[PDB]
Amino acid sequence: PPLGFAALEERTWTVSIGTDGPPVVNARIVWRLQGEPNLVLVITGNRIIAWTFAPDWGDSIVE
Amino acid sequence: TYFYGQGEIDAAPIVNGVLGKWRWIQDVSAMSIQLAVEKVEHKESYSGQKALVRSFPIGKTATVNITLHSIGPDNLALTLYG
Amino acid sequence: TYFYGQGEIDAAPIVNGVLGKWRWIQDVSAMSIQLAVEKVEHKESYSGQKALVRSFPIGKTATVNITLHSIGPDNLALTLYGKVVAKAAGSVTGEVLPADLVAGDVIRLANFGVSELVITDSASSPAPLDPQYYALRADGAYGEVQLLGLPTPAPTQPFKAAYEYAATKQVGMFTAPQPTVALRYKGINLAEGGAPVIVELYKVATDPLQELALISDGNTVAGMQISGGILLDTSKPDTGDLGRFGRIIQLG
Repeated sequence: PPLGFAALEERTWTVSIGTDGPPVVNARIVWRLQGEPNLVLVITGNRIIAWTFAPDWGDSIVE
Repeated sequence: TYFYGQGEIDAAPIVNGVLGKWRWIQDVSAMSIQLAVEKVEHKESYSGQKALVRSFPIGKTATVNITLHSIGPDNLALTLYG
Repeated sequence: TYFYGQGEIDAAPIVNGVLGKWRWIQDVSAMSIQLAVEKVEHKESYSGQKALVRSFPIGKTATVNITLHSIGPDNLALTLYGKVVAKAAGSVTGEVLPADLVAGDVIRLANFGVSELVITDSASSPAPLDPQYYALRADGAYGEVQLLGLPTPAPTQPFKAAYEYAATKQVGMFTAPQPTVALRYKGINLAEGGAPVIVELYKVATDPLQELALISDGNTVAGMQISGGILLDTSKPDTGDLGRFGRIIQLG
């Protein structure tokens, strides 16, 4: 996290979101710096797993 | 690359898993071996043709039939559970 | 426009979807293809007859039956769910025969095609037994050795047998997974002066042999019948007119 920013320099990080975690994404990342009020980056969402099994259909599927 | 077989058959009784002494079963007229396999089939429906797409075997068995014309006491014991 | 087909058949195993090396399936006596379709019917009732009015096919399957007369190890592997094993010819030096041996007993060797059989007597001074005291049934085709007699001064009972065995090919039972083989038939149609005709089956799953008469009676060559279902290949184009089960080509 400790990172010196050069003047007139933009540093674009790569926010990689994984596939493992709680089903509810309740995150509050804080970008705290001296002489500046806290600028918290809040990430919210949900984690889900998809059903990737092809079911046999010799018997009719009932909806 | 063609088969028309004649010959001899020998058997060894198995007791408690230890090999016995082999003996001739005397004249034999017919021997056949049959294989049976049970399969469970998987199908896919994307084509609309409702046809088979995969099959994997589940059962595996084999049976042997033997026709012997010998009424010798040893063969009688083998066949009559005697 | 008439058909009376004779020809050959080629099969290529499918191992994880990659095409294998085609091989001839040797002589074949009968090939049949059966198609089965299941249908669901809709019946009107406005005419007072309740007769069938409409029907759309829902099922679709094809079965192929082949009768081959070849007992080649490759065909045995393809039909018995086995894999071929090759044993190179060699020699043995220290096989031990069963003890308590007397005249009339039969000894069996672990290898076939035995020749130059020598039985050395167990003693401080080796003394190979005389050949006339034993015989080889079936010219050593099974290592079956019969004792003709023993010298009056009964030698040491345990024996040490040495000989040479020939190479052989073996096929196990149910030792391989369900083969998936594409079939290409090469029927020549005699009814049209020997007009070439082609039949290709992209994916076929075979069924193990139903019967095998080791000892046959009559003047009929032993027959091997194999049943298989033509699966639906998912690699070929769907809109392609060539289909996904098979196709037939007739030059003209």
